[PDB]
Amino acid sequence: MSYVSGNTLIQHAWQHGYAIGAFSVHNAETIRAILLAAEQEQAPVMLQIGQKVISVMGLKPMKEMIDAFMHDITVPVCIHLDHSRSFEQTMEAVQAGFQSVMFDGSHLSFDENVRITRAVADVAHALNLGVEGEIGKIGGTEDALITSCAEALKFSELTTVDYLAVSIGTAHGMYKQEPKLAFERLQEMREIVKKPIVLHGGSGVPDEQIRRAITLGVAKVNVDTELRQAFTQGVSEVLAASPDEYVLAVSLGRGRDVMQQKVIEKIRLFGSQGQAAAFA
Amino acid sequence: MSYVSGNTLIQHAWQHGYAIGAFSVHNAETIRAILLAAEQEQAPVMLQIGQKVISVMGLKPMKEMIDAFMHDITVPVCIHLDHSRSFEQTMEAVQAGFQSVMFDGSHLSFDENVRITRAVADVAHALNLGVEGEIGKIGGTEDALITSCAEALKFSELTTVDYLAVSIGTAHGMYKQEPKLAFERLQEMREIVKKPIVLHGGSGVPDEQIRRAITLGVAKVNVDTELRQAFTQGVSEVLAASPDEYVLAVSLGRGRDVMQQKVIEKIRLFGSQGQAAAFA
Amino acid sequence: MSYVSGNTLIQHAWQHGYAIGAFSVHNAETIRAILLAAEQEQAPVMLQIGQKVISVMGLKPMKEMIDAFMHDITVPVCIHLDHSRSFEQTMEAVQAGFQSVMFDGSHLSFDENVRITRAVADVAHALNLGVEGEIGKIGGTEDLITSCAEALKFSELTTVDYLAVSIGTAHGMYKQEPKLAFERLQEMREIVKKPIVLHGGSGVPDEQIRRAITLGVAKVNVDTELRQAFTQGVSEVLAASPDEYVLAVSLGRGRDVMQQKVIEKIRLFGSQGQAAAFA
Amino acid sequence: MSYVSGNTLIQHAWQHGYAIGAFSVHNAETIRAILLAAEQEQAPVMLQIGQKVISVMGLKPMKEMIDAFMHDITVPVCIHLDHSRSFEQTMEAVQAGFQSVMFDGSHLSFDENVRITRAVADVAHALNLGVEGEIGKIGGTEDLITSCAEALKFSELTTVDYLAVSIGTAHGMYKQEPKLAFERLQEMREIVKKPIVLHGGSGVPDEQIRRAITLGVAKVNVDTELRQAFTQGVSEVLAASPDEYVLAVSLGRGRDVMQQKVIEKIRLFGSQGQAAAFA
Ligand SMILES: O=C(COP(=O)(O)O)[C@@H](O)[C@H](O)[C@H](O)CS(=O)(=O)O
Ligand SMILES: O=C(COP(=O)(O)O)[C@@H](O)[C@H](O)[C@H](O)CS(=O)(=O)O
Ligand SMILES: O=C(COP(=O)(O)O)[C@@H](O)[C@H](O)[C@H](O)CS(=O)(=O)O
Ligand SMILES: O=C(COP(=O)(O)O)[C@@H](O)[C@H](O)[C@H](O)CS(=O)(=O)O
Ligand code: NA
Ligand code: NA
Ligand code: NA
Ligand code: NA
Ligand SMILES: [Zn+2]
Ligand SMILES: [Zn+2]
Ligand SMILES: [Zn+2]
Ligand SMILES: [Zn+2]
Repeated sequence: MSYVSGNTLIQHAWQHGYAIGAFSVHNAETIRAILLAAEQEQAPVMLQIGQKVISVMGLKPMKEMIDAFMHDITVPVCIHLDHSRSFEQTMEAVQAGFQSVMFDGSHLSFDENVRITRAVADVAHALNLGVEGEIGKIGGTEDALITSCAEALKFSELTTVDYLAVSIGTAHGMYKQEPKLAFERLQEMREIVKKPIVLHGGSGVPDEQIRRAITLGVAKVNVDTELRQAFTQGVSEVLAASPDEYVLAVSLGRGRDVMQQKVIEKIRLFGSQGQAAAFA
Repeated sequence: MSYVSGNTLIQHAWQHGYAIGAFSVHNAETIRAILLAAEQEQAPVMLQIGQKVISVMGLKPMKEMIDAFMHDITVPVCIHLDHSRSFEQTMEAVQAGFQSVMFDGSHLSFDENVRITRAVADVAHALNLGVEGEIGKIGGTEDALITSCAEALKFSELTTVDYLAVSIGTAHGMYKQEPKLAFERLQEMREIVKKPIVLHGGSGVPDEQIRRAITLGVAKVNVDTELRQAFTQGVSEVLAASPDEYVLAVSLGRGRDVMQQKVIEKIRLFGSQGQAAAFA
Repeated sequence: MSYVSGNTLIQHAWQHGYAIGAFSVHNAETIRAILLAAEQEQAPVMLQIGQKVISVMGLKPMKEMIDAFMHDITVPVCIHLDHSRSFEQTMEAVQAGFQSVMFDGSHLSFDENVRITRAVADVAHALNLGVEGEIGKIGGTEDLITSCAEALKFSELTTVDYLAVSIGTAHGMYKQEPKLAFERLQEMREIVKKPIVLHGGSGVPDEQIRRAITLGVAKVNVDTELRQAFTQGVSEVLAASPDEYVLAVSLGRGRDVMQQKVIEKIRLFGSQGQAAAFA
Repeated sequence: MSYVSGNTLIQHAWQHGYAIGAFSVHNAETIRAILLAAEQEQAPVMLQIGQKVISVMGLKPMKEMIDAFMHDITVPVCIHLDHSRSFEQTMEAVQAGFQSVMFDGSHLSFDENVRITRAVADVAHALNLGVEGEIGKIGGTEDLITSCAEALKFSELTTVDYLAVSIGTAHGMYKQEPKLAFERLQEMREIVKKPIVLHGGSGVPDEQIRRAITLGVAKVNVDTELRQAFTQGVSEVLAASPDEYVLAVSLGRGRDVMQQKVIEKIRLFGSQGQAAAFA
């Protein structure tokens, strides 16, 4: 299997001014869409297993499903636990052979966030897998919110996370108003924190703002909603036109194909196309 | 894992006048729908991997996906290769640890069908997995067709198949005209062939004809199209009502739930509910 | 697989006045000897993978070898990492699916021992596997006693599930007969109130083992004496027939004599028949 | 894993005037000896799992043990079932993911041998693994030659990829020096035109091996001589120190001496460096 530490991927992206796309998976077709995109683009990629799919499918089953679809894949892949709020769940992903974990202590006090994140990072460092933490809440779309540079620095130094999620103008879900990222804040963090930044709420952010953020040290861009939209739209083109089309290979296949093209588009936006060669 | 030879399942069904449902799988949600149904019904079940899903997902990946979803399953499960027209493909399923295989030589001459089916059966017998063969073409829905008792007997004795697919009034797909099964022919085969019969084209056959066929020795009923219809209808209830519902857990979840209820209905039709206790 | 948390095994032993034998494995035959013994005795067992076998065979290979021999085994089995002096190595055992780990910080300062042992314990608790730590050096026989207060403090700060302490044993063939610190064990039974692990279990007189178990020893580590038994079995064959090249015969005999030693230890420990308690 | 069809290995050897060594495994140390040898020599190798080790350790466990030791191996490896006299057992090896099988019908009538061997070969061809059959009994040394016409007929009716024939070898330690039937091998090279398997390869003089390989022997089976080497290594340690209980030392030495024997056989066979041809 071509599985690689998320730290190896993110640091290479960070050092060369591109980003790794971190694409949320939900089932078989979504896994295949992402992997086929990465393989086509000769790009390293992260597949994110988050809280919702863990509640529906289970953590270990989703890991095993990825494994089952890796047989023909040659590009660097990293399975990443997204938005974990439990030390136990994060350790379960470690035990199941994930290449990256996010412990999201962002709803905890500063001190508790630090304590658990550091514990998770010490395990990740020991086993050469990536660790992500978050300082500052990032909510849903449905000035004060922005993470300070000093807070990011202190959190970063106390936890030793490999890559850091901060609050910089994004939110999860379909954007009601177009977001405007805190570019000055990203630049400060690049100079002072000096760690790869993770952009949460990557779906629906204008392309130009993504490209700029990446030049300022965003090295991981999380995308979920926009892929689910693409998948759903592909399914709809089929079932709306032919409600009695019962061949799942056709209806879900189209969802898969449309999602694949979205993932290709994101890989290219992020600058990660061709970068598989850097890891061979 | 609670995996059991398809021969053990089918013979028990045959000996006690019920049938094992053989439910075609296509992806993660369809697997889960079938397994959750079987577990709820305390029923033995077959999961069929056929030609279409092998072309989309691959043979080994689908096997591995089933494995990944078996963690919480206690009822007897048998993974079955459906409609294989290649000795190689059938041997690949054997190598991948299937519990049952169908080599479908029905488009070959009688002698070639016999030759390859026998070869497949000798391997199946050696490894204690189920083997299914077919004599007589069963086409699509879109007197002469009916398999003779003598042909079924000769094929059966030359091949040593464990369970036998024959042409008895069904066809694959959505029925244009309601089918009428060849009940007299089934009764002859029960008395003379004396092997469990497999009913292909089980989707959309009237319940009463299914129940009667089972009393005449049909012990495996294959169902695919009707489950795909149920899955598709569940997805449609969601996406038609809310085209912008992008939570796959909701849209595909509903497909999964509606398919699960169809599978429950089929298990009960077939008489296999509660029969897990017979194998504990 | 019939794999069980080391904590489940040890707590049950501790509550019921018996001990789990923790038998060191080295290769295929030694694994099978221990498993065949446990199955015969219907006993829960720990198989210990320690530093020596990790250097020779590798951590993950030895884990996978145990897995390969578990096909016909029904009794509770716990794979346990022995004498780990590295957080990394201990995390590797966790990642490879061990059911128990010992982080042995006994060569570190009290504070460092506590710090790393606690980190290890938090991971073990999260994943429902056993954690063992050690306070007090336990050396070799070729070459003292842990205080009750130190054992208590270490135990409460680390949250280990079972605790190795220095109570008069040593690793290796004993030159002189050991005498266990029974008074100290008894204090610990009342004050520390955790299952105790006895290191250096090889060659300890049976009656001292039985008494130690009543005072709260719930895990007894045995390695040298099994390797002696294995080596003696091989010798009976090769000394008698130097040209006996059938390994099934020479190493088979090592395996059989080792199996009987393991049976003897299981029965000494009181763990025979106890598989029933965990079904 | 660097696992390769036995047919790919043997055909390449046959085409290039060398042979693949087929080394019998018995346990962890013997597996590692063979693999470490192959890796050192950058040689393709077969590891043979035969009847004895199946009775002691089990077919699937030995397969899984090899898997566990392949983590650091880069050279072509083929796991091969040796001396199977059962269609069921041969199918079990196929199901467990072996890269080559021998169905040995040599104690059956010609017709039965053909029937079962052909059935086995059809499965092997379907799954791209090697198939070996045998025509002519090959016995033991403690206790003849296959005709060219019989070898041809058997070969054409079974479609085996490589063929074991009776050409003057026997299993075990040779009492008297063997003399291979070189004239008969040479006939077969021109007429049968299939890679030949040499059973009873232990103790065959080096020069006779080299000549046999030029006449189309492309697989040489070696077991007894490796078990001798392993046993001699163990003896050097236990005879000198009966109380040496460190298995890493006693069995380690067996492993080291066996490794050197395997290196010697690889080089004899001409397979050193040949890993390059398959990358
Ligand atoms: O931060 C993210 C990007 O968000 P958008 O795609 O909406 O822009 C992801 O990492 C999601 O937050 C994730 O879907 C929630 S769960 O853990 O998967 O349940
Ligand atoms: O015989 C069957 C029942 O048919 P219906 O469900 O239409 O009534 C199945 O066994 C199918 O024939 C199968 O879907 C084709 S493939 O091999 O899966 O591609
Ligand atoms: O403590 C033990 C008992 O010692 P005895 O058998 O001599 O009485 C074991 O747990 C050993 O200490 C172990 O062999 C060392 S290593 O880690 O396996 O290298
Ligand atoms: O043919 C062989 C070479 O014999 P020598 O090493 O004595 O020369 C091997 O293939 C053996 O025949 C094998 O040990 C028997 S078993 O099947 O492993 O029990
Ligand atoms: Na968003
Ligand atoms: Na139908
Ligand atoms: Na000792
Ligand atoms: Na010989
Ligand atoms: Zn997020
Ligand atoms: Zn059909
Ligand atoms: Zn010790
Ligand atoms: Zn032989």
